[PDB]
Amino acid sequence: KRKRKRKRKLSF
Amino acid sequence: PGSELPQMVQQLNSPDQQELQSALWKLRNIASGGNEQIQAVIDAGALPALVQLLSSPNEQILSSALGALSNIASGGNEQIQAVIDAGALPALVQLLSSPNEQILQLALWALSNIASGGNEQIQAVIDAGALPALVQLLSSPNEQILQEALWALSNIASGGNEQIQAVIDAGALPALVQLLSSPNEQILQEALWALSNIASGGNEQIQAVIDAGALPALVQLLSSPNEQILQEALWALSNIASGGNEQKQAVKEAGALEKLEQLQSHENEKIQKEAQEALEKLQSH
Repeated sequence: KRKRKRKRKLSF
Repeated sequence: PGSELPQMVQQLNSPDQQELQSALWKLRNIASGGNEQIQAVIDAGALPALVQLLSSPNEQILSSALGALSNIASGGNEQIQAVIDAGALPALVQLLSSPNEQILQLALWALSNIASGGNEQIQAVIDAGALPALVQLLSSPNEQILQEALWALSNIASGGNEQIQAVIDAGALPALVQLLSSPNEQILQEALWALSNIASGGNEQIQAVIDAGALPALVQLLSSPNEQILQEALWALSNIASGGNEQKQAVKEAGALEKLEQLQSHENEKIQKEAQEALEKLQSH
């Protein structure tokens, strides 16, 4: 497997 | 109106709470878009005031500022670097010890987004002393805080071998291996995510995963009914099988060949191909 990054945006 | 962004940044110095909350919502709103929107917020000079609001004693003001910084940190690497150059990291690390779970969750969101950037941005998180606080939060009774700490540690483990080794040197592996025993399946999935990213490094980082005793649990998770957990354990094991012959030998000595050859007859075509490729990597030399 590759290295997996994760970004998250907030909706509040 | 582009003129509204400097006025929004100006309202960040407002003595009134609802003016402050309204400007923070607009900034958090704009940073919910693409990099072009985040760049307009940064170019308006919002980062210095946002970093100062991290010292606010008001719970609601601190949350809104953290959410705005979190969304800005979801942009490009040079925009994440602007968050770093504004001095946000020392405050975020301090906020990792806050008894307020809402504040602690938002601080973990911002740090995770910063750790989603390049190796230069991940190393700044390491150099600010985030790792031992993140590792300590793996002992939290709060399952939500536990997930956020796993998200942050996984993104740090997504950088180069130096950043992965820093996660290992901070003593994260024993806590990750113990989390493989979690009955909570979404926590168990995040722990496999972190272990897979760590096992994606060089032979030194792969051997550290083996030395922590992760292989017996990974092999057992190959029989999991949850196909997401099954795949994540399969991905972590196949990363370990990518190492040298000493690394492949430990995988075989853990009994993975029997389960891997069984998984070639799994009802999921995707799992069949991953089990087939893991057996390929296990051929020595």
